[PDB]
Amino acid sequence: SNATPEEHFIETISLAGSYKDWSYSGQSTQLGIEFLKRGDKSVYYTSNPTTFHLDGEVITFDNLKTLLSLREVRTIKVFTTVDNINLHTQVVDMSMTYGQQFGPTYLDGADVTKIKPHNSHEGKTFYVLPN
Ligand SMILES: [Cl-]
Ligand SMILES: [Cl-]
Repeated sequence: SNATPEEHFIETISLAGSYKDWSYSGQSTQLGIEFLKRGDKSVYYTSNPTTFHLDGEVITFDNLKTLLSLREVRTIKVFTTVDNINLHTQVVDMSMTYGQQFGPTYLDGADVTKIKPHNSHEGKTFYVLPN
């Protein structure tokens, strides 16, 4: 029987080994076939009928393609300080500026309010206003 667009998408990805920055798995689990993985996220599919699942929710095929192409939300860890005495280990969303997450932010005196976090910032100390 001729592949549906959903089945064709799965089969093509299973042969190529990935879809953009998602890795093909193919592992059979209680949640269905582990289809695509990116960081801590796994898309599954069940059969009869072909149904996609992410984070305990059924997602349609059109909505899956949108979600797969969204930029991955990545994080780094930094220290924040209000005083250069007391440092707090803080997770940073790499999709947002320092300013969006912390308010006005300096790194060794340089204003990084408008800057996006980068890997090279991991473990650095940022000076912020008190909350
Ligand atoms: Cl799930
Ligand atoms: Cl930037």
